[PDB]
Amino acid sequence: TTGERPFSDIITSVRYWVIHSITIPALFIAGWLFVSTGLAYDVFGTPRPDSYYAQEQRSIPLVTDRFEAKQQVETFLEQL
Amino acid sequence: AELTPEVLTVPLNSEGKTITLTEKQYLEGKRLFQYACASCHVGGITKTNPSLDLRTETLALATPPRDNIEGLVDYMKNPTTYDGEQEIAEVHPSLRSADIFPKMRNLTEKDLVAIAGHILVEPKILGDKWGGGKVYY
Amino acid sequence: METITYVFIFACIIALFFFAIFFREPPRIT
Amino acid sequence: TNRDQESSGFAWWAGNARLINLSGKLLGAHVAHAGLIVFWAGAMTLFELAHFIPEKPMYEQGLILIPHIATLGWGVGPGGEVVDTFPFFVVGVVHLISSAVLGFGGVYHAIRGPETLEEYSSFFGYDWKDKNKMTTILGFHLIVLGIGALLLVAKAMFFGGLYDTWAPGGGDVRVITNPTLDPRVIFGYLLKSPFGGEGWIVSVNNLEDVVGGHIWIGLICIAGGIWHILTTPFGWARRAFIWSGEAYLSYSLGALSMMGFIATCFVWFNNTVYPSEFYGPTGPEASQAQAMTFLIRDQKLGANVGSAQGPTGLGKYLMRSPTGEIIFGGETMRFWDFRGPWLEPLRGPNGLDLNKIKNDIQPWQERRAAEYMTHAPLGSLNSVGGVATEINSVNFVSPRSWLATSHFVLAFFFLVGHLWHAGRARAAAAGFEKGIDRESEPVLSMPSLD
Amino acid sequence: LNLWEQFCSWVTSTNNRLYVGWFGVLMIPTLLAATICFVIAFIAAPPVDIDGIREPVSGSLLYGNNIITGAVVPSSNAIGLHFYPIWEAASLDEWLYNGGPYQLIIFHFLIGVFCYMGREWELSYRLGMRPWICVAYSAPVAAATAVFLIYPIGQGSFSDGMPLGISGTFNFMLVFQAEHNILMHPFHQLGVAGVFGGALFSAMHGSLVTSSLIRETTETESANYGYKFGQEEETYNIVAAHGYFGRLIFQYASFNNSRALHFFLAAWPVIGIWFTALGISTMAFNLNGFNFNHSVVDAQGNVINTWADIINRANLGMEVMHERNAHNFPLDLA
Amino acid sequence: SYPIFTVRWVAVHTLAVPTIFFLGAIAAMQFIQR
Amino acid sequence: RGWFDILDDWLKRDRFVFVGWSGILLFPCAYLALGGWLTGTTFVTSWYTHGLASSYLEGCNFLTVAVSTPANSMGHSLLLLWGPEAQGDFTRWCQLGGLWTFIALHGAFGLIGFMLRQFEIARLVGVRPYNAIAFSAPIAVFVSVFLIYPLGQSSWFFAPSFGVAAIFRFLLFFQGFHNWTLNPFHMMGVAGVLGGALLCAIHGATVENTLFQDGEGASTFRAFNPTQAEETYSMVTANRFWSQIFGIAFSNKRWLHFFMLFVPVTGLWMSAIGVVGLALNLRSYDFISQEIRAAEDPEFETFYTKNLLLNEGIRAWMAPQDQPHENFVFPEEVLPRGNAL
Ligand code: CLA
Ligand code: CLA
Ligand code: CLA
Ligand code: CLA
Ligand code: CLA
Ligand code: CLA
Ligand SMILES: CC1=C(/C=C/C(C)=C/C=C/C(C)=C/C=C/C=C(C)/C=C/C=C(C)/C=C/C2=C(C)CCCC2(C)C)C(C)(C)CCC1
Ligand SMILES: CC1=C(/C=C/C(C)=C/C=C/C(C)=C/C=C/C=C(C)/C=C/C=C(C)/C=C/C2=C(C)CCCC2(C)C)C(C)(C)CCC1
Ligand SMILES: CC1=C(/C=C/C(C)=C/C=C/C(C)=C/C=C/C=C(C)/C=C/C=C(C)/C=C/C2=C(C)CCCC2(C)C)C(C)(C)CCC1
Ligand code: OEX
Ligand SMILES: [Cl-]
Ligand SMILES: [Cl-]
Ligand SMILES: [Fe+2]
Repeated sequence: TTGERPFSDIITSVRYWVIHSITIPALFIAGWLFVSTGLAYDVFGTPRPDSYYAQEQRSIPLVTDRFEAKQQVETFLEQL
Repeated sequence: AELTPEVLTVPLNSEGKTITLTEKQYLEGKRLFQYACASCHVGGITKTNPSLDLRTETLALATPPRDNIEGLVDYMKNPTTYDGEQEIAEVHPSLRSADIFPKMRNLTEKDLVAIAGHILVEPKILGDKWGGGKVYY
Repeated sequence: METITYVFIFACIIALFFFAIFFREPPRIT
Repeated sequence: TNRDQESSGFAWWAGNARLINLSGKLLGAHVAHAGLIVFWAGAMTLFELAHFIPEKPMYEQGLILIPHIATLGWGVGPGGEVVDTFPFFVVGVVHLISSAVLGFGGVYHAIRGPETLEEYSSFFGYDWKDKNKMTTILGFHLIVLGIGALLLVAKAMFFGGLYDTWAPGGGDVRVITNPTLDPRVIFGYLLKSPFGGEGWIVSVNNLEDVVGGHIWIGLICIAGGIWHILTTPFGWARRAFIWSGEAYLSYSLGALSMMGFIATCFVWFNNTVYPSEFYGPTGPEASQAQAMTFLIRDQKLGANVGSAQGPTGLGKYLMRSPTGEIIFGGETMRFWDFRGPWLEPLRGPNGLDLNKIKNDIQPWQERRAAEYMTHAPLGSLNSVGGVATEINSVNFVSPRSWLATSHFVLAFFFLVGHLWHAGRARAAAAGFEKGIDRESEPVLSMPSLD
Repeated sequence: LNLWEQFCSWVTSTNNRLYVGWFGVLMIPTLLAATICFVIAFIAAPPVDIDGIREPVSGSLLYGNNIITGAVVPSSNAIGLHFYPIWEAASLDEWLYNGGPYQLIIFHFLIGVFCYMGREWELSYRLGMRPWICVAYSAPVAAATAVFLIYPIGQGSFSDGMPLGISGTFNFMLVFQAEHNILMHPFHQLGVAGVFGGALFSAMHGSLVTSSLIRETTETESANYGYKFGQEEETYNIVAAHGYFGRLIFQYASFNNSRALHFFLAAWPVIGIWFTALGISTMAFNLNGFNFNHSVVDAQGNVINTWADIINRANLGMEVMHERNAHNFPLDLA
Repeated sequence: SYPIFTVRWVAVHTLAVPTIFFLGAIAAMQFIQR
Repeated sequence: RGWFDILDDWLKRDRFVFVGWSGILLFPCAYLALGGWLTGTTFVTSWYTHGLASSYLEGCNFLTVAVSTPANSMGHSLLLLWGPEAQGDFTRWCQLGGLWTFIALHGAFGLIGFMLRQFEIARLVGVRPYNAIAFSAPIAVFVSVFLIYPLGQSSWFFAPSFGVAAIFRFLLFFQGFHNWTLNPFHMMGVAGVLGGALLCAIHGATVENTLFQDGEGASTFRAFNPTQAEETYSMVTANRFWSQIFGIAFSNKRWLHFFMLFVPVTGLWMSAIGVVGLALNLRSYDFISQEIRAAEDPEFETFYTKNLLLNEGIRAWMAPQDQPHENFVFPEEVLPRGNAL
């Protein structure tokens, strides 16, 4: 009873669905492409399936230095 | 890390000849191993006889040598004890005992080669974990 | 000494149950 | 009509209670529901058959219905080998076709036919409070159930037999020619303790007793049905029960709950009417098979398994039960009541026989023990076979675990449902199921407690 | 009336200080037997060979336990599921060594609480109440039945029933996790939602009613004196409470119907406990928690561990250490 | 009649807009092979 | 008049989602804590901090994803995005575990904002602020477990990671290393949680089964009006029932509902005190008299000594992978194991 339009009115109106038949799929497809282009890996630094290890070393690239931790992940990543 | 032709290259016979398995063969071998073998040999151990495992070093010291494709394919046809002295088809699945181990009835020669390739490739991926048991889980 | 202590506390609780049930303040409608 | 809360008194989430006194629509609901059960039996069978690989064990393939058909002797031969899948196909198709008929009748009575039956037919109409009509319909259904029990008998004795895991020489389909008729045996099962080494009716261990039991149950049900068609409840029964639709529902809920817990134990322990060839080994069976497996292995290596003292002082392989019988050692000491066709050749009057163990273990026994040890009914909810610490590799949960867990869950909720409806039927017959009358609150007329 | 009817009238009387009833006729002797045996055993029983390997575990106070370590110890694994009453033993000394007290106690206790449940139905009927408090109590009963009866049956031994003691309870939980990964089972997760949520909703409901008590007292009086037992008027303003809670979240997330609210308070913890009891009762048949051990694999085939694999390492530590002298063969199959 | 951009409108979309983007991302992930 | 009072007007408008002055703190912090968790569990690894995959992107499911703690070498660094570790590099920040402190700290300030919301709304509506007071127990738990415990330990690494399986690991860690089940402060927590769930169930069931018949429907929910003066159920009948069933019963509805707050709130507060002790390894790990007896008498065995053997298994089998910064190599001959297993 706070003055906003009732949700049941909104989601049963054709105008709502005219808008959201476009905006909901566009968002879904944008999320899909964020993964399918591989962009998600590079934004967040998440290893691709071939990038957890190098071929010979089977040790975890664990960060062991607090203040040069950033540069240390850089070294671990150049080792791939 | 990647499943490369070098990883997929394994001894074919006891004379030093190698064979390079395809990625399809390797995946076929893993599937067939799970189908017919993993109930006892999950992870390269042997649940009903933990003294014998599927590590390459163990297979190499078996009689006849089992650390190559021909040796493993022969084992799946006519399995023996570790010293080669007894034939154990009556208690171990084999083509010779497909009547009493019915899952062996549809394994082709090509299937046995894939299973053998899986057994030889897997320790090249997993190291001591293959045949290691729960200590390595 | 420890066993006596544990059983003593337990016995006091059982006694407390008895008084709390049978010698409660009676509920009264007003 | 009455299909709203205002007219019926029941909200939509209790909407099926609107059917209590609408015999025509309620008949539709029941017939349609029977169609759902029959539909599932048919469709699930065809699905199982479509997924079925005849050279893997049934229990490696997530099958629960094909094992039921095979136990009746259809489609299988010696050792449980599948020789012909067409009976599985027939059972599946005929159930699926039949469910269309039941669904048709259910939909017809539910939305098209007469809503109440009493104005249309005094035979099919009924009042829940009419005790004689209630015992008459009960009696019809007792006769139907008794005929069903005799169909099992006819299968076992005249139409090919049943699968007998105990058949001499190895499990096989066998015609039962001498079913057990002696009531001392048949009803003796009913008086056995349900505890260990006894197991109540779950202990039935041969098909002659199974078949003879169904001969008795068949005749009992037909005779009881005739009795209830011709009689009306006695005075002591009239005074003891609540006579209402919801009360009768509550009685059946309690009964089905009891039956559900019984079936749970049946599939968990019994390997006669649930052959391990089709359902996998029981929990007790696989644990015994592990001890057997390593007894065989270590004895082949030279161990004297009778004199081998384990770390605790008990025999590592063999020890005594609390009454002296020779049994397998280790944790499986708890499972010494287990009996199975691969193990019994080693058992003599005093228990496991050391001379038979040393000299007479056959390769087929070693094979079976190895198979059952490695198909123990342990596995994860996502069907990773093995102990909880197992790595992914083997896709396996035993049919015995699926069937025991499902029916414990169902039996449990049906007991809750019994309590719900029994309590409600009592309150409704006494007139306070909707709450306390403010002007006639019973406790206000009682003396205070103190 | 005749003497039998006089007895029935006393048994079913609404005026006994404690209701007896027909369920109470079974409940009273069985709970008394279980209680008396438990107290005596907890204080004075000698050690019990729980795992059947002649390695007796001390549970009683007089044999070196405190309240936290003490227990009545489950009966011997050599007994399994066999029924072991006093008269099956050659002597009380044998009965005690093999864990006879545990069976006597749990069987009388379980009968007692099933009858306690029926008795809750029975009194509600004598008082003209609606009947379903006993359905709420069926949840704790199901949970007790799961750990004292169903789990032993599934595993083949009362030696795997939950011990009657504080540290023995923890032992049961740790071994259960090792053998079933119960933490990864959705029915135990529902149990946690049930009791966390039940505690949350108890605190929520308590605080909302307390927040809106109508002023009937001065500041030197407990507000509790503003309610008189049996008064007809409600003692708090539910419109005020709903006006608060509906603004805390949003209007339609808050109950304005006290009957709906109290049904929700009953149903949430009861259903959660039903499911967690069913968790124990179905892991009793070894349908275990989710197994994602080695589920994540890289391009070459190396396992990439997840938190599930770290859980697995903890489970392994418990698996290999528990009952350290009891296993002779490589698999723990029950 | 009714306003269309409200505090409620903002709160709804701060949650709903990323939720749909994330669901599209996670759907795509179901087709990734090692 | 006055911009402050004008702003106060707008903040306190009766709207679908109430805002308030507290909303300025609550909404950004709550949104960022939740958004950070969804972001991390969907896209972010734990490979560089833990050697673990932890996101849907890597193949985890809802039970195994987490936002994991930073590496032990980070100590108790705030790990600000602009701080000396990440130096403004968003990608490196995620790889270093910056989302863990992001979520923990925005979560902490969001909980503050939420309890301020409870105060603010109670004051506007005219009710006593017991709901806020009860919420002090969630706050005590959050602060003791996610902030004080790791602050007492070597680093944030040993705080709980934000995930379902990650939390299960935390439980088993506390068993094996702290013997936390033995701790009487945890035991009081358990009593308050299970006791609260009990009170929730029994009170809801009692009200629903002592209802007055206030309508004709067999479904009884419609026979209530929020504005009615009368109790909807009979306290007198409820009191007699429980008096005769259990021996005692509530007679005072105000005490009853206070007790429903008291029990779970007090239990959570007690569990928080025990966790503050565990921050310092100040455990209830042992009973000394038990250990002296068991050391001298190899036939003496209790469930207490049995559980310590389980703990020793947990530590030896879990530490090498659970504490990778220690570079533990335990040759298999040193691993504690019973027979066969
Ligand atoms: C033969 C079995 C049987 C029959 C004929 C009835 C019949 C009835 N019940 Mg009873 N009941 C039963 C068993 C049965 N019940 C059991 C086993 C329980 C324990 C749970 C109950 C608990 C119960 C309660 C608490 C109530 C009833 C009520 C009723 C009446 C209305 C029911 C209704 O409209 O539901 C409509 C159906 C629904 C609202 C859907 C329920 C969905 C369930 C809970 C979940 C199912 C999930 C599924 C199994 C798996 C997931 C599928 C999903 C992925 C799609 C009706 C007389 C009502 C009553 O008392 O009337 C007088 C009532 O309040 N029943
Ligand atoms: C097995 C499950 C089951 C069955 C057999 C029934 C059966 C029935 N319900 Mg119940 N109900 C159920 C579950 C079920 N219900 C559940 C889960 C809920 C909670 C959502 C309810 C809530 C409920 C309420 C609130 C009411 C009923 C009512 C009824 C009766 C009248 C229905 C009607 O008028 O339809 C009208 C609907 C239609 C005409 C649409 C089509 C319906 C048909 C049957 C679908 C058939 C599809 C099928 C694939 C066709 C096969 C054809 C082929 C064989 C040739 C009917 C006997 C009503 C009643 O009691 O009346 C007195 C009533 O008021 N039900
Ligand atoms: C007696 C019941 C029962 C049992 C024991 C089985 C057993 C099995 N099924 Mg079958 N099935 C059933 C009924 C049953 N099914 C029904 C009703 C359907 C139609 C949906 C099917 C359709 C089906 C298919 C399509 C397949 C199987 C498969 C399987 C196998 C693997 C099961 C699995 O992975 O589950 C996964 C576990 C779950 C999904 C968990 C379920 C949890 C339930 C929903 C909780 C229920 C609680 C309760 C009922 C609700 C109470 C509410 C309360 C508030 C009152 C296993 C042998 C598979 C197979 O191997 O075929 C060869 C397979 O592909 N089943
Ligand atoms: C068992 C459940 C059941 C019951 C009690 C009824 C009862 C009734 N039906 Mg319904 N009906 C059912 C199921 C049932 N039907 C099914 C499955 C279908 C789909 C075929 C129908 C389709 C249907 C229609 C179209 C009509 C009825 C009508 C009637 C009414 C008159 C019946 C009559 O005079 O037959 C006389 C008796 C006989 C002809 C002798 C019995 C012949 C049967 C088929 C022999 C089989 C017996 C054997 C035991 C069945 C085993 C089945 C099992 C394996 C599942 C009566 C109330 C009529 C009605 O409502 O009138 C207003 C009506 O028009 N029914
Ligand atoms: C669906 C099956 C079914 C149902 C629901 C009924 C229902 C009824 N029968 Mg009928 N009956 C049936 C099948 C059935 N009968 C069969 C198959 C036969 C042939 C054997 C009979 C022969 C029969 C006779 C001779 C009589 C009845 C009577 C009755 C009425 C009273 C029953 C009663 O008080 O039981 C409750 C049982 C008791 C009060 C006895 C004591 C039960 C003890 C205390 C507990 C037993 C539980 C125990 C744990 C069970 C498991 C272990 C056990 C197997 C060892 C009731 C209408 C009576 C009647 O009024 O007829 C008109 C009556 O005199 N029936
Ligand atoms: C009220 C909302 C709120 C609050 C309480 C926080 C709180 C926090 N944020 Mg978050 N954040 C917010 C909203 C909020 N944030 C929003 C809306 C965004 C999106 C833009 C972010 C994006 C964000 C990121 C990306 C990060 C944080 C981080 C942090 C943490 C470190 C912040 C810091 O050091 O600031 C320091 C700055 C202040 C405290 C401002 C104070 C201004 C002073 C009072 C004015 C001084 C004037 C002086 C008195 C005048 C004297 C005049 C005189 C001489 C005449 C802290 C927990 C960091 C973190 O969590 O790392 C783990 C981090 O990396 N926030
Ligand atoms: C009443 C009601 C209801 C219910 C209903 C029902 C339950 C119904 C049922 C129904 C049914 C129950 C149906 C069924 C049907 C069936 C069918 C329709 C079938 C057909 C079949 C076929 C066609 C087959 C084919 C084939 C063959 C022959 C061979 C092999 C292959 C195949 C499979 C292809 C509801 C809930 C909705 C609600 C409302 C009311
Ligand atoms: C088939 C078979 C068989 C047989 C079987 C039989 C022969 C059975 C019978 C059965 C029977 C013959 C059963 C019975 C039952 C009974 C019951 C179940 C009862 C119940 C009761 C009740 C429920 C009651 C209640 C009450 C009371 C208690 C008091 C109050 C009132 C009243 C009435 C309510 C054998 C095993 C050989 C083998 C396998 C197969
Ligand atoms: C961190 C960060 C940030 C932020 C971010 C955010 C704010 C985000 C958000 C995000 C979001 C906001 C997301 C969302 C998502 C969602 C999702 C992903 C969902 C899902 C769901 C589902 C899946 C469902 C399920 C279910 C349930 C739950 C129950 C019912 C049934 C079902 C099954 C349906 C910033 C930039 C400031 C800075 C840097 C850092
Ligand atoms: O006993 Mn008590 O715990 Ca059931 O698993 Mn087997 O058994 Mn013994 O090990 Mn693990
Ligand atoms: Cl242990
Ligand atoms: Cl063992
Ligand atoms: Fe209340």
